[PDB]
Amino acid sequence: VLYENQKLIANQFNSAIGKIQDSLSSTPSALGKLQDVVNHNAQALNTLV
Amino acid sequence: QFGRDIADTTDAVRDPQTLEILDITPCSFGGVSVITPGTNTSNQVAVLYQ
Repeated sequence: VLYENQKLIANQFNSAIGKIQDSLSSTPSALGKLQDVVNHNAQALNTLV
Repeated sequence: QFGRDIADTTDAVRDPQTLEILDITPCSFGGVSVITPGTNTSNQVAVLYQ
């Protein structure tokens, strides 16, 4: 069920890659963990300052 | 007369003699680490400034 519709699954994979590239930065809350771990150390260091 | 930053430290001062503005930046600081192999092998060392 792969060699018979290889073009269809390839087009679907390309569409999925394109839509996840478009929606990777669609919302500012997508990269929540990296921003949180940046802020929780930067604000702590500045508060120590 | 002067100014601070987000660090709440005086990083900008104005001299009352003239009308210029003088920045405040600290001089060289930081820890030091010594790079060395095992003392049984050799006594040659290296100095790293952080």
